[PDB]
Amino acid sequence: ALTQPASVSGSPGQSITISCTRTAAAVTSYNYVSWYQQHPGKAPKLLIYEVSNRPSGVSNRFSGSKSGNSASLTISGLQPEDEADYYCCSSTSSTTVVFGGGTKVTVLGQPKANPTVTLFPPSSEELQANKATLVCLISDFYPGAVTVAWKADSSPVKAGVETTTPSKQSNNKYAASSYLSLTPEQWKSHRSYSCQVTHEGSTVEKTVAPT
Amino acid sequence: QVQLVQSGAEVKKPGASVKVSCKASGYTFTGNYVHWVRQAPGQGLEWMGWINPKSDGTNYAQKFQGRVTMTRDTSISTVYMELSRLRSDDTAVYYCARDKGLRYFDWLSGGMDVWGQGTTVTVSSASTKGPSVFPLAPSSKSTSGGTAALGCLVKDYFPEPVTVSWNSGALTSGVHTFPAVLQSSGLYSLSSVVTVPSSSLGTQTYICNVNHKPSNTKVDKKVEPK
Repeated sequence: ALTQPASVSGSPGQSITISCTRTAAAVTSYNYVSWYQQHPGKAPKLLIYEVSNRPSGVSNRFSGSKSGNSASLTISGLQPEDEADYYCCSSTSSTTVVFGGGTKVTVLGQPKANPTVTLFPPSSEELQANKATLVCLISDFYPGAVTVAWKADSSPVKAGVETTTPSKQSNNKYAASSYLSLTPEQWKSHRSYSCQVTHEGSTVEKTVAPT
Repeated sequence: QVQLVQSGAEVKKPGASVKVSCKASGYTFTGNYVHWVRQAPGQGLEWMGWINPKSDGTNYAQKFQGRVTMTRDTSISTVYMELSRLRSDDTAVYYCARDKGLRYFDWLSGGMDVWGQGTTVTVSSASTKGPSVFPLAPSSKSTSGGTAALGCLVKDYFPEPVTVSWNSGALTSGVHTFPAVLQSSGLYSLSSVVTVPSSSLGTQTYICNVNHKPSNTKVDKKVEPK
């Protein structure tokens, strides 16, 4: 069992260090340490092997060290693309491998970014299937938290709502989606529907209509 | 180019077994150990074991001893991981990953250089259900700053994952496939949106290619203005 901090953060251009430590309620001869970077939705990428060595094409901003029952990765000149999860891994004299629990790196100082909101009405094909879904897609916001409220005309609607957690985009901003399920009758019986997104105390609200 | 290509995602009932394959190309199979490493949703990497295709030797994590085996078929450069008596908490993406080998010994290192693309295994009694796909047409309401947003709604499927490409993978600029919602019904839905120049809409066709491997179903949908 190898312990890593859950989170580490630094400002752009700084150095940060991620630890990888044996819990000591154990006893296993750990030998060769490797480190991995994993961006959202991607496979892990080897950054360091045999404690301190970089594969071809890996930035020299990554360095690896080991002392006794702990190893560490230092990232210098921190860049936005370094936001990712990092894992240590060690082989043992028994030819087993053990991963640490992972550390998420945050780059501090990123500015507020207002959400882009795209609202689609039901498609003709879905209405022909006797269903209706309004699709509210929320993207490019920072920090990564929003709340969503739906309206039929001017009245709140809470039934038939399904909203995702926020997810980290490749550009380090965040995305979420919200879906409102209606019957065709309901969709047609109102003048419009709205998806209202609240982010950091300000709203962006989009409206669609059958007519 | 060294590559590892894994078999497709599937759902398996609790108590069943799953066998995932990993086909190696671009190198002589027997020269490197291959590990299996899994990752439950939102969790960390967990080593399962390795196989040495040259010797047929293996090692497995204590947690899985007696419930996992790893095998290899050299004639087709493929390794396998079979996990039996599946638990709900065996739900995970399973990766195969090649060991780069120690620089100075013909021996494993735990340094894993080339990774397969992963296989999503969902352990659930719920049955597979392929999605319905609907177009999300561009409109003046989805248009701003010279670009228009159009997409596809991928509705009511189980289990994860679904992939969406656009124009058979030729179009990647401005594609945003949003993570799925897990609805109260227990089915997933997702949307994929491509943001394109509005001036392109009269001469460029847009087709979303939706793949739900757990149901072995692919659907292509044309997305046009209405």
